[PDB]
Amino acid sequence: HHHGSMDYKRRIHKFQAHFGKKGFEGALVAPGSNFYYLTGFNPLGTLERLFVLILPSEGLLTAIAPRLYEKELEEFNGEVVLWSDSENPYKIFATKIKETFKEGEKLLIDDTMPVGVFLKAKDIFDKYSLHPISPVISELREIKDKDEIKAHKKAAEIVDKVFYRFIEGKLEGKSERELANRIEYMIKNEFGADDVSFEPIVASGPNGANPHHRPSHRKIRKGDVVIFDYGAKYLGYCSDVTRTVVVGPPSEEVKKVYEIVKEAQETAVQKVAEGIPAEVVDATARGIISKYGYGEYFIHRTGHGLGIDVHEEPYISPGNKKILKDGMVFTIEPGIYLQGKFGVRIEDDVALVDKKGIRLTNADRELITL
Amino acid sequence: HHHGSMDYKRRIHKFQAHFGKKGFEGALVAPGSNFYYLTGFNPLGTLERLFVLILPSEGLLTAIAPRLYEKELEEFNGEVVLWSDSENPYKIFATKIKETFKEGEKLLIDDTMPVGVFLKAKDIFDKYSLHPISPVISELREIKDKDEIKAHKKAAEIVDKVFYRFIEGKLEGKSERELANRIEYMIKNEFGADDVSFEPIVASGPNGANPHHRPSHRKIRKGDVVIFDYGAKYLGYCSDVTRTVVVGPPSEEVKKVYEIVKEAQETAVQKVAEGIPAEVVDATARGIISKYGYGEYFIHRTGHGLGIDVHEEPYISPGNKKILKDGMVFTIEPGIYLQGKFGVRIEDDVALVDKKGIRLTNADRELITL
Repeated sequence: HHHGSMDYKRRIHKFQAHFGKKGFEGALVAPGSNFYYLTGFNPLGTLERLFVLILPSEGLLTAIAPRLYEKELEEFNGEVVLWSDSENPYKIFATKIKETFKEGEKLLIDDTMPVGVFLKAKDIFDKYSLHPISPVISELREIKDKDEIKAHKKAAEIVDKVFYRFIEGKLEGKSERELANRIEYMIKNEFGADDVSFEPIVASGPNGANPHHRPSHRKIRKGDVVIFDYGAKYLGYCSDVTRTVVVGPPSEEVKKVYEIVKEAQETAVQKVAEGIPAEVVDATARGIISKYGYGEYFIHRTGHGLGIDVHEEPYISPGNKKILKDGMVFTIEPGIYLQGKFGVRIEDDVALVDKKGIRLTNADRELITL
Repeated sequence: HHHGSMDYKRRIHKFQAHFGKKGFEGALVAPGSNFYYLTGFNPLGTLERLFVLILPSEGLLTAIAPRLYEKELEEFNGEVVLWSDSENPYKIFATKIKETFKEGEKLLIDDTMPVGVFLKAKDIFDKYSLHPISPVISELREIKDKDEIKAHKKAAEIVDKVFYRFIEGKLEGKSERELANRIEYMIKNEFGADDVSFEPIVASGPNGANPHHRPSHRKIRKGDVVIFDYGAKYLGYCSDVTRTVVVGPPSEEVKKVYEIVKEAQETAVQKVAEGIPAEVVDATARGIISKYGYGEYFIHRTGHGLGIDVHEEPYISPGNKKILKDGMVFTIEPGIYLQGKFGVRIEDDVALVDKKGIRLTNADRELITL
């Protein structure tokens, strides 16, 4: 059990034990993803306003924050140190550092801390050996607990329901922009839907050939293969689903390309188990697309991890030799992209639980005609 | 005339001349608002991926960017220096710095540059005297050119049209969350609407008493005073409109509170002229609310500047003695907030052009009953 929405204390300790083993005495966390990880909330718009968390080697956190964020920290299990605009926060921060960290020791610094804040606090930081937090904390975040996995599943359920309601309306004659905005709306009208993971991507026709396409003014017409890729956040955790359809009966190569991606995706997912290397899962979807002769058109990773961010560890990519372990959560999203013609991607979110890969997203993966 | 969508070259030069006078030899710009200012675009998701702009004292910009951002820089009038994942960008960055800046000279650093990038480049930065860019560049951004003022007006027009279509539907029985999401949608279905400035705020009933309220699950009912506050971006530039209504005939103190805010807002706007201090404009709306006895309930600045960000210079606040000048763009948004009862705010966007204050937003400012 734990008093927090999730178990933040168990993360703080795991983090402390972890950074302590690698030879660090403490960590400084700025608002962002790791702030969310350790506390469950994240403060917004702290431009050049000092909002920092000090994590000592033993004990709990201290927040030094602007007086204006008082209600956000009311129930914080730790030291809150408020500063008014008539005060110099960096004086307060120095005292805290000098009174906490020996001097000349190794500290971790949040990669997302603004340089602007770094500079004012140069007098303090000059005294220590500073290292990025990401190589340390990411080891923790890539292994999700049962509550996190439940947030992920919950975020995938919202996104599945959005798929079945969205394909029930008319898409013909409306634009990528308008459709993407219908999706956004629809996500935010599902119970439990925090917000979007990222702004919805709609790629129609030849536009679908570019993986990083941003939705344009192009109208959707009979003949288009139309890729939808969207996500939701649930308690801060992200889903990411891509499905691909057709307006009017599919023209023949469309059916073949699709079927190939369909087979590659579902077999890649089947490979997923504890103990197997990331690349071998990539090799599965890759081999299958290459075997049919399209290897030169599958132009990206099979997948990427999901979490508090949309892109995190682990990466299901050609090179990677990281063995997959229980708790890892990631996407399996192979695709085939034909310049000037069309594209097909199929994306599910997957979780490694009790040694085998579970599909968190489950929306119909067979080719629907519209 | 100018080749860019706006005049970026004239900003680079104004910036170079400005930072040069204050004794700096160059500036380093990370993706964000100032990047947009100087170039017209902004790259997204450059987590710990080095994407930096070097502005020397004379000449034009250099972009050092990830190979993956190639299309974004295709038409860049300057040096583009691409780096692959099989390359070390900080080696490339050192050479560029060593070959550009004398050493031991004063450089400007973007306040939004991540610390993570700062650290890898410590070998380089250790050699120079580093200062935040904001005190220098903000002097430029607070004075808008005619193209910028036109983006602002265009962003205010979209938001006015959203007001008249939104009050034509039923609000009763629907929640702050759902309404805020109807607004978001509606903004994005107007021609020219980039995106939102910020996510729409809907505050019904006693909820309206808190200025920084975030929309909740509370249903809107006959009897509520309902504040809507939303914005749009046009070519990257932001609007911000607040209007306030009532469901069913207003209950009497509601009419009085409103009328008072209505009078304060429009008179504050009338004060706006070149040559007058920011605080005196604040004193105008403040005095008027105090005169009727509500001074202790008007709990924030009259306004704040608008631009590429939603909050920038100038600030229409009690203390500020900055004289207002042509080109400044800002909000005039006084309010009265009654704990547990209700709130009323009226927000317009204003531009100082040819010595007098122009209202960019114009949606009906009188109390509508629903």
